Amino acid sequence: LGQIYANNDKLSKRLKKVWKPQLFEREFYSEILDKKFTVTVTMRTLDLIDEAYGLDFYILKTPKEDLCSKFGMDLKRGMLLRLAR
Amino acid sequence: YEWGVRSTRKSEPPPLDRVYEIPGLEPITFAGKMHFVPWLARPIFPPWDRGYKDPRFYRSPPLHEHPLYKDQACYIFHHRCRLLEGVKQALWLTKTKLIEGLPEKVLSLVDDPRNHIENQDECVLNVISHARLWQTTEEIPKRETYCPVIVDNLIQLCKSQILKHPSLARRICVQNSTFSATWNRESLLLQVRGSGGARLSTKDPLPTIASREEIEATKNHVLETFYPISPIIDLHECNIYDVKNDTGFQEGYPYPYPHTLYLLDKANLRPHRLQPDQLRAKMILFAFGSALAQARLLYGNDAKVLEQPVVVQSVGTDGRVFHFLVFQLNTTDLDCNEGVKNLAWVDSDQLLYQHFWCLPVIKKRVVVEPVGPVGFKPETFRKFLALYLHGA
Amino acid sequence: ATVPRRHRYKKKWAATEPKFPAVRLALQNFDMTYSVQFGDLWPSIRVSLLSEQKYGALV
Amino acid sequence: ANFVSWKSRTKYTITPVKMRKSGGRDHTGRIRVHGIGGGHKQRYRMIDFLRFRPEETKSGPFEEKVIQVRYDPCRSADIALVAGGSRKRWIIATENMQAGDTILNSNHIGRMAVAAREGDAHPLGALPVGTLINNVESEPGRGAQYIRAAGTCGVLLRKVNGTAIIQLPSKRQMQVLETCVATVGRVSNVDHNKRVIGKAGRNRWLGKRPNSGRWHR
Amino acid sequence: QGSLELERVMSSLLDMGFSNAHINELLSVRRGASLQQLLDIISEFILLGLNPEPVCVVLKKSPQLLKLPIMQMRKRSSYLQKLGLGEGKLKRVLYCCPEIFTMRQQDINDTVRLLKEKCLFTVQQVTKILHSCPSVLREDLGQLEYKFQYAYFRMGIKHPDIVKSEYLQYSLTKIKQRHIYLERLGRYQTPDKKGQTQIPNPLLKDILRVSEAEFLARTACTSVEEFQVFKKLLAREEEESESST
RNA sequence: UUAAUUUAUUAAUGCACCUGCAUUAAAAAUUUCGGUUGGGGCG
Ligand SMILES: [Mg+2]
Ligand SMILES: [Mg+2]
Ligand SMILES: [Mg+2]
Repeated sequence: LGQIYANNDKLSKRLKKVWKPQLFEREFYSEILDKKFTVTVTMRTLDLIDEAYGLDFYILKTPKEDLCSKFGMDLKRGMLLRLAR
Repeated sequence: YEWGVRSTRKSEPPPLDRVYEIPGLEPITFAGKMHFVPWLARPIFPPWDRGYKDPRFYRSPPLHEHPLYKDQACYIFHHRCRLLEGVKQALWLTKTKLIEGLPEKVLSLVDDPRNHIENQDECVLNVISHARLWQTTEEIPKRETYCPVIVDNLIQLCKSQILKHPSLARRICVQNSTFSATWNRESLLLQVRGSGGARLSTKDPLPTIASREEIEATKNHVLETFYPISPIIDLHECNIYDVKNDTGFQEGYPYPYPHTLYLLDKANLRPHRLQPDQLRAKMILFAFGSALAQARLLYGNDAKVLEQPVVVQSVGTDGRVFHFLVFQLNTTDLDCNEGVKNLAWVDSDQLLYQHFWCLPVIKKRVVVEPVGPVGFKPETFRKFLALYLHGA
Repeated sequence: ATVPRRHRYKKKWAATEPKFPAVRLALQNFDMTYSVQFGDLWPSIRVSLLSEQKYGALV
Repeated sequence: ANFVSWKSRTKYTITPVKMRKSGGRDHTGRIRVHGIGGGHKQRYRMIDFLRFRPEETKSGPFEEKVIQVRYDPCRSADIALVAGGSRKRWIIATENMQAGDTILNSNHIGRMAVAAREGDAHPLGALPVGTLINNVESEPGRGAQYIRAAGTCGVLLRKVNGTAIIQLPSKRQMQVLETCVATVGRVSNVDHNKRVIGKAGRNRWLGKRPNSGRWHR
Repeated sequence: QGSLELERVMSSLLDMGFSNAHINELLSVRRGASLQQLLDIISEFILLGLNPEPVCVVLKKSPQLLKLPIMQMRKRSSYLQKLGLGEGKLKRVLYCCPEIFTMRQQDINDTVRLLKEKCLFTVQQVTKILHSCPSVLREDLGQLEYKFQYAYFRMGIKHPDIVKSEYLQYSLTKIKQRHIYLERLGRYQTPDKKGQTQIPNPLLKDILRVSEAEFLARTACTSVEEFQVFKKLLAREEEESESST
């Protein structure tokens, strides 16, 4: 939630601007929870799965702020408590 | 085109919290704190069943788990069904034959000059003027008030020949008694549930009018078919019903036989009333219903043709027009559309008076229609006497 | 509403007493007087007096 | 948001249902449409526009009769009671549609053209090449959305390779598959366009309200 | 099955309205295309109010028209029938420019939008434009808005007189020469804030409708050599002003 | 408003919808309306 100018120079009228992520809805598979999910996902999360070489990997490799989502951080509790027992 | 828009239908549930889609954990909800919290997970509640049972909060089972949800559909008649084809629909589902006009023996009882009430032209005009002008405190009575007064005051006039005829003391007029009768037509089951007012009861049978040669003469007549109207239209389709035949009374009841039925159009509104074409259809069904209540009682539940037939008449009215019907029941094997059949003598559009002016009309200070009935017909009261004296 | 791109001067020209223009006030005072002494020769000269001039060389 | 609509019945009856008029308002209370509000009260008759609606158990062609043809207040046409069997309907009526007339439905496409009487319901495929149709669907099974005002009709023109283009009253030829059910024979109230309402109060009895007073350019 | 495949198409086309030879004249046209591909083509033409006699005129002219596939053609047929070009009004469109069914959607849509909103034509006015002059679609978009507003402001003629007199089928090469010349003659004069000064403007029959052979005797009729300098004087006037301004 | 600055916003397409950058319009938003002759028979 930020602000811009008109034609890329300071001496013009000031405008507000909301940048939003492009939202994909892809289907994934969790090897540890053995159910498939229907998940709202972005470009860079998909790239963060491949750069982590796994989706069960990514939810256990990131701290709180790096995913920053109540569902994915519940997946961090839900999957790792499966591992705890 | 589906009826009922989305905004007025049942609201869809909110999409489920994603806490449920992980099988590893249990959800942390506001089941503990017994109030809504927006920042806790949405709980699922168990289907709650009322442990006790309550009279003012009773819930019925659905219509596939009642004690009697039988698959065969019955079709039931009551006092509110308004037939589409009118009499022609009522003729087929009774298997009765239409003869226009009252028979010769009924009209012969009023032909004798001694069988007249005193002032039969004047005392009717006093009953009309009492009910439609003189009854209430209000200036004009509505049809829901003077229609039950006219016939039950005209009964009182017809009852006053009891000194002349001592057989008139064998009758009562019970109100609010419910009869029923069932019959099968070609396949399907049909029922009457007669819930009406003022049936007048006698302990003697009414004598048969039509001879057995006339009943033998009914084989040649074919029931008139009509298509694309099926003869089931505007009857209550009910899949939950008990096949029962009721005479309206238990065993050992004095006056066990109906004599005449006093049907009415008691509504104030013409859309809420019965048309004369539809009112004579209820005359066929209640008179057949009270007659078939005794064919299922005095002879049992067998399909045959009656040796000593039963006859029940009926009197129909609106408050201004009168209809008269005598129904003769003589067959019970109603599954076949051929063979013998019943016969009924009806009377169409037989009006007591044309108009009643309850208040004077003014057209430049000079009255053109004074108070009282206009177009009064004294012939209808003879017919209403003739049905009252039949069999007595 | 229709608005121009380039031909902006050629719309909503006013009548007699036109207030604005500079160069067509010379135009409208040439229609009447040169129609008397030239006859049907006024059309020939007006196209030449508005299009372009041919120049000459003074060596 | 206190605009729960009167469109709430989910069960078909012939009886007149009370209509709650709006006055031009919507669910937020704002006007979107100007010039309606007030008028004589009206009751709604649910008109069945899927005229080929098959009855219970039975199916195939089946056939109807007319009871009464009465004026509809919520319409510009003349509606008719039409009863087949144990079910009675509210449909729109054609021009020469009296009480007791012989009408039929079908869903069969013959190898030869089918002669229309004056009021039958048939698919567009089993009809003549230039016959005069009525209420038509747009994608087979919907119901009648299209032409029903008063005497509004079109023609089937040409039928080429499993497709019948019909002609709307506005000359806007459009493509309809040749299995949509359609009433045939000219719609009732053929002298509705020749009406003169006389007073200013007739179209304030109808529900309409006067226009604004700004002079626009 | 291959021999019977010709028979059922000939059975369906005979109901459609062809002859024995004209069906067999279509067998020399199907280069590349199959027979099932063919029958969906011909039907979709005849469905849009085409008689079987003009349809061979466009197909013998344009033999590449059959390789257009099935799903894009039904979307092309629906958009054009929205515009009211069906039932015989598509015939004059198809003969003069045969490439209508294969050229792109947006250039048709950018053209109808510039006419309907920027030029403020009505719906029947666009349809009468598209029937009369189908050469409007092959013309560049910025040049189309110029030739309207030249009629609207410099020539001054209103909306119905543009549509009826077939104005948009003449080029800007032709129309600048025959307007500014008749303007500077004192024979044409632009209308005022209300209209004109003293003379009646001539009709567009006497200005635009005569061809090059019939121009010099009917429209000009003053001197044959007189216009020829001004043909090129306005051309130099066109060249310098476009570059400098 | 055919004054200046803008197109975030709605409506269209550009390299099914969404989203990110462009083009053309619609709706508007913000801000101002020098000085010297004002009645002029209109510089
Ligand atoms: Mg108005
Ligand atoms: Mg006005
Ligand atoms: Mg000063």
